[PDB]
Amino acid sequence: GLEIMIGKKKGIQGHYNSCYLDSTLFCLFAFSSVLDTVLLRPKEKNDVEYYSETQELLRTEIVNPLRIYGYVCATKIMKLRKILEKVEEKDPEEFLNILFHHILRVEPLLKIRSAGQKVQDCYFYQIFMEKNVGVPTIQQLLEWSFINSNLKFAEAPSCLIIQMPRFGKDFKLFKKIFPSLELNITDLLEDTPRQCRICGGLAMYECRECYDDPDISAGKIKQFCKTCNTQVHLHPKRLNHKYNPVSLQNMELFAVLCIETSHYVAFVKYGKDDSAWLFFDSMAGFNIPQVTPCPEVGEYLKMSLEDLHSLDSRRIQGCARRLLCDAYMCMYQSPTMSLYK
Ligand SMILES: [Zn+2]
Ligand SMILES: [Zn+2]
Repeated sequence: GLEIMIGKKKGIQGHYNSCYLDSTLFCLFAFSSVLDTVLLRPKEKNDVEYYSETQELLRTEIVNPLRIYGYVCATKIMKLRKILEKVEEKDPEEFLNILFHHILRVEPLLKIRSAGQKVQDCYFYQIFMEKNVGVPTIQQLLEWSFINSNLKFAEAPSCLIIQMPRFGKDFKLFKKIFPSLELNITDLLEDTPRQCRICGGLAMYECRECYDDPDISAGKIKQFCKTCNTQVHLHPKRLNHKYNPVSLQNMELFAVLCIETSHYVAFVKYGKDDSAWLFFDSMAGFNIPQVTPCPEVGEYLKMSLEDLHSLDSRRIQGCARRLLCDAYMCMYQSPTMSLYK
């Protein structure tokens, strides 16, 4: 399978300032059908004059080739670059927005709302930290962000792209973060059977005021069925908690867009095996791309959080370090979405 994708002269070909495409495009289509529908979608009366060209190009000269040979000409990456300008310090974000939102007119992959407010569409989510006591997990982090900002997914995403926290005055500074091999969003989705914490029933009530209570499943979001809700709030301390009704399916990590100095690289996943990892260096008169195997980013990946905390990030592999310490985006999807059945 991935035999035609691995080695030198493999992947998307780099050209000067191309990496912010090479990488993200490699991510979104290397081994993943998540967006293949944007590829097939017929044009409709309200599309743009270069909708079609940008579809043929992307599918025909870029995605089809990369999938079938494992290589792509930086010349085709350049044909797209041109188009972009018609509509157009470039970033993966700016890139998605323009191609998907502006040209191709893809339904926003993320549907989000806070507290009976207007529903917010978007193509990726930016998670934010705030001072906390170990090495973080995307689970934790995603959850704390949805809490602090008071949000839920209206419908579940098939594609979830998560921007990592940038700590520079505005950006350009990262931490040591754990990219959860899987993502559980049940308790973050709207109309979905949530499990009452105590008995393991069907939760009818979530309460924010409870998150800060260490004595009931510390750190977990707090939700209880009707019966377990009544007890919890007959405790003198919780008499006032303004709990509310919760209204009346796991995502897999398939790609870690990373950032080094000014240069983006990509980790993609090529099989459910823990070790099933490939590194892809874009610029690895012309550059030579390299999709190299990456079983190392797995041995470290089965190491306890506060271990990853004690270990010196500098003293670790030339793969792992990057994915752990330099993660830029992490993408997730329905486990039904790899390019292998
Ligand atoms: Zn409460
Ligand atoms: Zn209960």
